Amino acid sequence: GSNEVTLLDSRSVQGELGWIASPLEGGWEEVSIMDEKNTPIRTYQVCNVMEPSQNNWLRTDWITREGAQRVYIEIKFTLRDCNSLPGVMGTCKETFNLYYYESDNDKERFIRENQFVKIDTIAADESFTQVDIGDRIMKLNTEIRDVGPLSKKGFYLAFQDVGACIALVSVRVFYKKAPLTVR
Repeated sequence: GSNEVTLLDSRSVQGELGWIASPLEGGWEEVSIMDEKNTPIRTYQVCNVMEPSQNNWLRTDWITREGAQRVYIEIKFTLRDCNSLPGVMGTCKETFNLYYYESDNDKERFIRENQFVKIDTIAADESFTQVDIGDRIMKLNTEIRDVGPLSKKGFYLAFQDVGACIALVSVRVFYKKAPLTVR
């Protein structure tokens, strides 16, 4: 810990996180690809633009909130630019939906509480970096988001894909101190 340390990374863990979500089949899939490192890492890719309406429900575990009203999280994903696709079809979504899940340690499971809530829309660009890789991910997309509704607790990421081609590159969480010491 020279300066700051990360909460948890999908690559840092490598092993399963406790996934328990996915469509019937063809949608989200677990495939290992080559990363900047020699050793391969477990990733996920979901590409299906043959019918807009699919509501791919994906859950992410291994997360925790901090004191700060909110926390810092960085998700890395790669999607196939339809603009680069010569005659893709014209039925591909160029947007994503991010949701969260919060709850108490042990009180009750109210429909209101359980009722998830979207965070914001994430899409390629914004912070796209060009890396010389031979795996596939030619256009990496990085999105910075935060979450910290329920002060009591509750930390869970949720992904939703609808007729869109996007893959997960990596994910990391980190805490930041917005309120600095001011006397």
